Amino acid sequence: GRLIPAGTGSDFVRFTQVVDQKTLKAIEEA
Amino acid sequence: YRAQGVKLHDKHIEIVVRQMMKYVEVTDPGDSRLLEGQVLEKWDVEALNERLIAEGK
Amino acid sequence: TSVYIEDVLHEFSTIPGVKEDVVEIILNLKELVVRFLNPSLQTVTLLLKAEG
Amino acid sequence: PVSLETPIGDEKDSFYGDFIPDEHLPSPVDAATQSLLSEELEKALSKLSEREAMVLKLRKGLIDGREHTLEEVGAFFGVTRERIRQIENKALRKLKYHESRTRKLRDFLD
Amino acid sequence: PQEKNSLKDLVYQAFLRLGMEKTARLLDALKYYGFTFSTTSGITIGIDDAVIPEEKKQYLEEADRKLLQIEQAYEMGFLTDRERYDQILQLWTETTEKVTQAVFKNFEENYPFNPLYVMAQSGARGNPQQIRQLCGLRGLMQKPSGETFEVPVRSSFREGLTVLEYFISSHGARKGGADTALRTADSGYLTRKLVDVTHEIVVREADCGTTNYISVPLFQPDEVTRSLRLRKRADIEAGLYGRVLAREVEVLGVRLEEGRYLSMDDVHLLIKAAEAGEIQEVPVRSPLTCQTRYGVCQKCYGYDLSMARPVSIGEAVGIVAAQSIGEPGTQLTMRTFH
Amino acid sequence: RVDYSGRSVIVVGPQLKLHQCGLPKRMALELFKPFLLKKMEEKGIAPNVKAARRMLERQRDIKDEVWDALEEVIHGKVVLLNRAPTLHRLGIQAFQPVLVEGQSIQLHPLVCEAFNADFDGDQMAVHVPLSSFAQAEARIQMLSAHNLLSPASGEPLAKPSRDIILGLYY
Amino acid sequence: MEIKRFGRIREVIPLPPLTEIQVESYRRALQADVPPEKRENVGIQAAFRETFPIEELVLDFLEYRLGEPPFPQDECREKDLTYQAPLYARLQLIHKDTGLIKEDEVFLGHIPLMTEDGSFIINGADRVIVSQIHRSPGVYFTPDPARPGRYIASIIPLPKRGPWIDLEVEPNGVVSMKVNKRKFPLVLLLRVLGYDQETLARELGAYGELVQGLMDESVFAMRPEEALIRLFTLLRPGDPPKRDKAVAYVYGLIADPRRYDLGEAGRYKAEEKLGIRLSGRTLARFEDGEFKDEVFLPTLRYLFALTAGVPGHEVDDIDHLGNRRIRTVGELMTDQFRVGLARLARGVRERMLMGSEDSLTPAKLVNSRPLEAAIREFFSRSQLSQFKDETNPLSSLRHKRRISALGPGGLTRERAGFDVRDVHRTHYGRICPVETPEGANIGLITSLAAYARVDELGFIRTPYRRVVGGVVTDEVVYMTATEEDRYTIAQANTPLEGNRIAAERVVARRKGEPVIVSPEEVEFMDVSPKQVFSVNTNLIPFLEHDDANRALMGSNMQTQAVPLIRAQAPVVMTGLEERVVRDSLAALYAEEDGEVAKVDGNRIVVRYEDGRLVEYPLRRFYRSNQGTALDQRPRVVVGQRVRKGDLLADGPASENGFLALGQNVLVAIMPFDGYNFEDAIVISEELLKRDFYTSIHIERYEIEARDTKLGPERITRDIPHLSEAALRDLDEEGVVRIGAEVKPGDILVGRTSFKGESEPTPEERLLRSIFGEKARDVKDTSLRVPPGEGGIVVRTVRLRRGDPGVELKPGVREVVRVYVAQKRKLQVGDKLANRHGNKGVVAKILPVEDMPHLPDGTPVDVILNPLGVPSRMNLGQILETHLGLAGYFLGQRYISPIFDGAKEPEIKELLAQAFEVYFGKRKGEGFGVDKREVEVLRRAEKLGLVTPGKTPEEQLKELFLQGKVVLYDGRTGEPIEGPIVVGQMFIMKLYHMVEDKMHARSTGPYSLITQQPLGGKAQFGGQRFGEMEVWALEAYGAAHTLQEMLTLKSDDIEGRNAAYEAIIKGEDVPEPSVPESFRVLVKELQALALDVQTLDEKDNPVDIFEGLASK
Amino acid sequence: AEPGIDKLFGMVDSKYRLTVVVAKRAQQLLRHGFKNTVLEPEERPKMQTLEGLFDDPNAVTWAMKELLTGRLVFGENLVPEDRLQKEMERLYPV
DNA sequence: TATAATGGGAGCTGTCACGGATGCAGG
DNA sequence: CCTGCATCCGTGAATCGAG
Ligand SMILES: N=C(N)NCC(=O)N(O)[C@@H](CCC(N)=O)C(=O)NC[C@H]1O[C@@H](c2c[nH]c(=O)[nH]c2=O)[C@H](O)[C@@H]1O
Ligand SMILES: [Mg+2]
Ligand SMILES: [Mg+2]
Ligand SMILES: [Mg+2]
Ligand SMILES: [Zn+2]
Repeated sequence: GRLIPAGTGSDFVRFTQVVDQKTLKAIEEA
Repeated sequence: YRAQGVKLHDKHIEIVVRQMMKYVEVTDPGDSRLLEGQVLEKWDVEALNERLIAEGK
Repeated sequence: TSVYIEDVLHEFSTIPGVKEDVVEIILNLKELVVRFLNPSLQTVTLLLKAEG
Repeated sequence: PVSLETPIGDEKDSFYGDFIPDEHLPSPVDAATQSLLSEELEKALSKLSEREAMVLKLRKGLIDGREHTLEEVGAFFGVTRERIRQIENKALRKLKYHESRTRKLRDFLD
Repeated sequence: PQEKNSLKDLVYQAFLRLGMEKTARLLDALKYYGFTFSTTSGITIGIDDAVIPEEKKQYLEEADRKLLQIEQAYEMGFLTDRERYDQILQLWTETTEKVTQAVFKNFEENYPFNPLYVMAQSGARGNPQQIRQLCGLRGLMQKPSGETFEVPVRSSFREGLTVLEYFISSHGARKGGADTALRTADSGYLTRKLVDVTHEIVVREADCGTTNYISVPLFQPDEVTRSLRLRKRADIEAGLYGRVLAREVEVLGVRLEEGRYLSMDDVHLLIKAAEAGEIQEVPVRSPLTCQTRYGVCQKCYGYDLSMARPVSIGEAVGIVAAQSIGEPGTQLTMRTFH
Repeated sequence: RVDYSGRSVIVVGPQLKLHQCGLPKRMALELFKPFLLKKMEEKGIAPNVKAARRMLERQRDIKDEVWDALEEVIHGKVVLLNRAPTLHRLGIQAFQPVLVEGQSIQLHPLVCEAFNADFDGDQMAVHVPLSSFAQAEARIQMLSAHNLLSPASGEPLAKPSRDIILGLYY
Repeated sequence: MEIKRFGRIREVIPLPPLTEIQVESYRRALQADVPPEKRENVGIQAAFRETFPIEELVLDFLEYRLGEPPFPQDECREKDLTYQAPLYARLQLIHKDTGLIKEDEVFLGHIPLMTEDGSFIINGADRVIVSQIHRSPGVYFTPDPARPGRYIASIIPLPKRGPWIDLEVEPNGVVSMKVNKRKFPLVLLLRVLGYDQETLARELGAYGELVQGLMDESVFAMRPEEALIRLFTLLRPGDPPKRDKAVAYVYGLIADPRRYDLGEAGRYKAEEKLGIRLSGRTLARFEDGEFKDEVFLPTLRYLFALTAGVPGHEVDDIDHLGNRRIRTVGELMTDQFRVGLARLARGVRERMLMGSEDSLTPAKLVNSRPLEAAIREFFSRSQLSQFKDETNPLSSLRHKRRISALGPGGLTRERAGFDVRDVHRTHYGRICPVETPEGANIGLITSLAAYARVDELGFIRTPYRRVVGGVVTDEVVYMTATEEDRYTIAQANTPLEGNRIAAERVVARRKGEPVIVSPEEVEFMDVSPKQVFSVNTNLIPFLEHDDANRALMGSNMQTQAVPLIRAQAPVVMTGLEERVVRDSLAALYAEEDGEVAKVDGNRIVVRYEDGRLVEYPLRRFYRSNQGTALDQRPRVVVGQRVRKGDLLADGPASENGFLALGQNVLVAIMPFDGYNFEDAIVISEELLKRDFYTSIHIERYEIEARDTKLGPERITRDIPHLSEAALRDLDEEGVVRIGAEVKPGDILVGRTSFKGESEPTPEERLLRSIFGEKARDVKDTSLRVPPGEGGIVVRTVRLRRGDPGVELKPGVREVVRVYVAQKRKLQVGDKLANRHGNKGVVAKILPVEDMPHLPDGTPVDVILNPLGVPSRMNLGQILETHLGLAGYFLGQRYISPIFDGAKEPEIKELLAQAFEVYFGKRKGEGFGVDKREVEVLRRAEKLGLVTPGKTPEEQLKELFLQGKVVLYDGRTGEPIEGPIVVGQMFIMKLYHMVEDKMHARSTGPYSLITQQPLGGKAQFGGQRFGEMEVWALEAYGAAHTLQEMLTLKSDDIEGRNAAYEAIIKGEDVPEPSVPESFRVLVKELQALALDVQTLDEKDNPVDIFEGLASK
Repeated sequence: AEPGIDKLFGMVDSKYRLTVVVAKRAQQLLRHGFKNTVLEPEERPKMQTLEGLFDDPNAVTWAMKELLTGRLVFGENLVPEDRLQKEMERLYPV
């Protein structure tokens, strides 16, 4: 019943991250 | 499938046929622990061979 | 738009002495054509009583 | 008793026990309702002070899971048992007025 | 005139050029105007629309006189029972063909807008075999054991069948119904086999870096003429379209680089260059040679045939492969009765 | 066997866009029942979840406010239509539901070739992807309009057929 | 209206009683109306005679008798009882030593009786016992699939009675015999029979190189007794070779009439096959102290003669209907009666040697329970005992003519194969080559042909007209398949002038093979084309113009037709429509000539020639097995003078005696905006206005108030924590009032049950304390309305305990049932279909103004897609539309016999006559040709449909003859650019409706072990996501959608509770936990003593049970 | 079809990565109450109601729209997860 | 807790085609 | 004594509905 290792379950694309430029700069400078 | 009017890529059949050739048989163990007649995956026996022939065995 | 028969609870009933079932009688009342002489009249409740 | 593996139909693809629901394990509705009741009750007990709500939480067994007599609650808070019964009367009465106004806990009466 | 094939090539070309979204809007548009024009077209079906050709009676008489000539050649002991059986089958087969072509030639010439002919030509519904049964003779029916009956069904569905012809028809019809009901259990079984052996095959990496490949032949060694001739178009398309070259191929003044995803036009070009005689086989990256562990790579696979673009890493290939192989097998078994 | 899954008889939906399907309000009410409960509490149709669910459990206690609320619920969200037997991957496809009067599921004509489904009485199952992740997977990968070619042959899988071919040929 | 018919064929004999295979069989097995002294030996009587007497005290059988039913039929249907009759048995206990004779009549329980129509009633439900088809007993010789020149001999007795025997010549030369999975030389068995080398040498010596393998000197070296002992050591290893013990086993295995039993049919089959005669039905006999042969020598004779290639010896087709027979209801019930009676006999033998050897009576010695259990078993949990199809009269009528190869003694689904599923040449006139289920039972389940009946041996016989010379005699001869193979039988449509054959070369049949032959060589002739097909297949007009596949659909779907309230007979009939409502007991007729006294909806009273007053109570609004309302409607008025066999009251789905499975609607065959895309159908709103395709459906809702250890369940109007608005339509006893309207959520019957003992959670304790209301002692468990259902309550049946006449099953106090009906109009999703196989669902209900209409302003009812016609190859509906159009304007109906029906030129004639009424009316009203009609005509003569130059009236007639008319699009006013075929078609509304099917589920009941959602609409279950649907998601690559189905949406408990909680809180769903079904797998694997451990990358054990499984 | 689906497929190396990006961004938006959006007031996806046009309740629509803007950053190992979470709750309280 | 009693009873026969292990006679 | 062929036993045999 775990996440299948394909598509959105492939390690290749699974660990991708999303961040808006406002938070992006907020963490970058800090 | 061609005779029945079905256009199907050979690619898919190649996938399955590839899975048919996935196994090999030992004709001589050498310095390994394997036995004559023992059947195993080709990837594993090539991994053992690269671990043996590079070990000098 | 509506029908009430004495001693009849629902459309699927059957009236003693009467050949037609309630569903059929209602179906016949659909064919009824009632003209209103007065344009101000939007509803009429008719009465029917017969036997023998 | 009758077997749960009793054949249903002339095929072998169906069993008797397949049509029997589980009456024990809580449906998601039950667990959600129980959680909503605990949350709404805590929302109701926060309309009181911490002391007069603690008297009730110890009285009916919300905390620790034990219902206490007036002597034990009085032995804890440090007041007389009649003071505890007085506090619990005031707290319940406040919760009655809170209920009469808010109309929140009413749906949980089941 | 627009029909199934021309519209299909339109959808494919629209998908390549204009993308998914606009192609989808094109589909909705074709759907709308298609329906709106079909309803006011005036296409109906009456018993007179199944046009029995004047040739049919003549071919029946000719077949009957030929039948009695075979009997004439039998009772004198000239030929075997097997020989008369084969000649009777061959007779009614040729007769059937002559009748069918007479139906559609009569349709094209005299009644070119006849509903049956319209729905057949456009690919909107039927094929000449069914239409023949409506107009010309039904043809030969087979014994459930196999083979074929000596006596054919001479009637059509318009003329009306004799109870004998209907009974002989019920023999084959029962076998067809049994095919869609029982025989399908074999194909579906194969499908599950293919899935279980390919279920772990996924596109994992971009390139396994293999230096190996396969040679896709553009010519098949005939046994008849004993000379290598060009293979059929669709077959070559099924073996080249959406693949990746492992070697550079330069023909007809065109460079095809190594790592090039062959488009449909690239394949058509390769076929024309093969007819020129510049190339006889095409080197291509194949899963057969791919050295990616526990699956395949993007370059060895090629196009994701649904998107007509390089396969996305992570796409479960093995499942798709197993599905797309077993699907026509089971589906065609359901259509045996047609 | 999974929750949030319904089933009904399919009906041709020529008016639908390729990415859409018709869905009964009754089915949509039950399939999105927890979502409908929350949205009802967000509005003034019910004080809380318990009273709202008690309201839905009686047909004559249903008023138009819960329908328009349900309209706000399923907006942007998609469902999955499945037709047995599932022979290939297009046996399941994602569609944006369109609430309709009646107890039938409306299916877009062009995908009838992909599902291999005619309207001689065929039925279909409706599964509802819950998580935002599952919703994203359906709307992108499994959406009907996003799949126009056959993964088998590469040829157009969703193409004009029957009435459409006839009309254009005419 | 006038009824015009066609055809030149005059069928002599009418169709036999259609339910005869049920009634005449069961009665023949009972002989309850036959005086015991004049009773023959069959069925129940044969069972008593075969099981009696009991050897060891001797208990003997005299005679039995059957009393009258304790309750009438409708009373059994009402009180959920079984329609049956008491069985008494006269027995005399005789002491073989003393001579003491004690006689008494013992009671053996009840035996279920068959109703008039041929069905049964088992515990309040109508049930049909379907006849069984199997291999006839006897001796068959089938070619050995291994050795080409060698053959397999098979000796087959009745099912369950005796083993099968295989005689085979081995490669080593000796003939072998196989019994009960044991092979041995046949020579030994022959020796036991008393045979010698002499007898076998003179008898079998005709064939050399064969009998020498039968010759073994070591076999003749021992006496018959020694050979018998030798054989017993072969069949029974380990068991002591005692003489009397060996005699007992071998005799019981072969010669015993009680254990081993050939069929009386199998007896005759063996006699005719081997050219001999058999005294009994056993392969051998025990006479004068030893074993005497009967069957084995002639069989071995035929076998060796077959292998040698001796003329006069053939193999046997096992699919041949001369080698396949039918076990009707009577024989099936008898066989099970034999088994139960045998068990009772074992009880007798057991109780004789026990208890008093002196004082015993037939009453004391008899235990009826084994017999009761056996009969009750056969009528309940048997496969051939099926739920009666009471959809329409035709449904049950066909159901009683069903033939199954399945059931006990039949074929398993995996044991089937398509060799038996095919059609044989012997099926001609016997078994319908068309009617069959298109499911997994195709070929196994079939229907009996019309003119066909089953003889006493169990084979199916068909009538044939006697033909001598050129004269065709009116006498008819029913023949078996083996007998039919002897003669040359011509066609029914062969030209006949008077009784004399006219044709020079007729079409005939010799052993199934068609042959053009002379009238001097014609021995017999087909009675009618109708005998080839089943009853349902006979109800399809223009059958010869339809594909066999869609004909199958038509025959099957007519069974699925719901009786409409305005149902009408088809405009184009085949002639059997009346006869169906005759043989089926739907309608009602007058017994003798007489006058009508009273007419009512409830009853019809008639005074006859006898003067006696007979009152017929009418069945009204009674719920059938499928929910279709079955009511009878009076068709006569007060004072009406009737005759013998005249219609009194029309039953369900019947119009003036004729069968009404649907309605005659005005159809138009044209594409319509893709709403008829792929078999879809567009209808007019007018069909709903005048209530076409409207039918009443009733549903039965039951509830039980039982005794619990926690306290009684009480049905009352008092339900805790409920509003008065919800208790509206209930009476004071808790039952809903009759005539009220109920919707989903409403309470049909209120019931209270005491709460299970449990500590109320502290939250609940505080909640009770706050609201100042003590918790109610009881709990609400009420029978409510299932989602998607409802209607009007017409009846309420309340049974209790303590009140007279009613006693329920132990623990139950009172049983209350509610009957809720509903009138169902035609809505989008319901399934419409015709008799020619055309099917589809209603995809659109257009307002009348959008509907395509005639020039005179008449809108069509149904819009059918022409694309459905050519690929499906059923042109019958086209002709039905044509003749329906001509009959529409002429105002007359038609009868078109199958294969003998109306032909095109006659239809053209009737169309022309209809055209005169059509256009002649117009031109008489002072209206010329429409300008749009001009354009249509222009495009029509460009279409080559009409001859150019002719006047518009001549052209419009040329189109009308083709069945096409000018149609106007209601939306535009502009005409359709071409002429369209329009006419009346008989279309039925099938049982499959969206009201019965549509289902949706958020959350609901979960299974016990798996803890996964249940299945089906009835159980409010979820939809199955099979491994194929898993593949579909996998192939897509949608991991989180698949993980959803595998956890949160099904099997994960914590995850789904937190999920539901999250959604109603507006929060996103939680991360899915490990499924419960895998934990079940783990522990089930541990029960198999296999350790299954979940690990991390450190190979250290991970506990998915979270400490609950570890100490 | 989803608006500008071809552009979105062109933005990533594999279409499944696009799905992950959309899903995760929609999760951020749904959790923080749509106040962390990069969409200008005129770019806000609306929904037709009986009252008037309100914001689109579907976070997935917002995610794909934001992705079309090109104002988002997608990739791997760009930031400690705990840091991103607590910082987004700092700027946009939940 | 006491005459003496001492080796069972019903088989389900109309699938089929595969892999692999057992056993047989033959070179 | 060791290979080869005959033969034995055990295992499979589409999906979803309802029932
Ligand atoms: N009661 C049944 N099964 N009727 C079958 C039926 O009406 N069909 O239309 C069948 C076969 C035609 C026939 N009558 O032989 C049919 O083709 N249905 C359309 C689809 O439904 C599916 C299907 C039908 N019947 C099956 O037994 N299995 C199937 O998978 C197939 O995917 C098929 O493509
Ligand atoms: Mg279908
Ligand atoms: Mg049964
Ligand atoms: Mg083998
Ligand atoms: Zn590779």
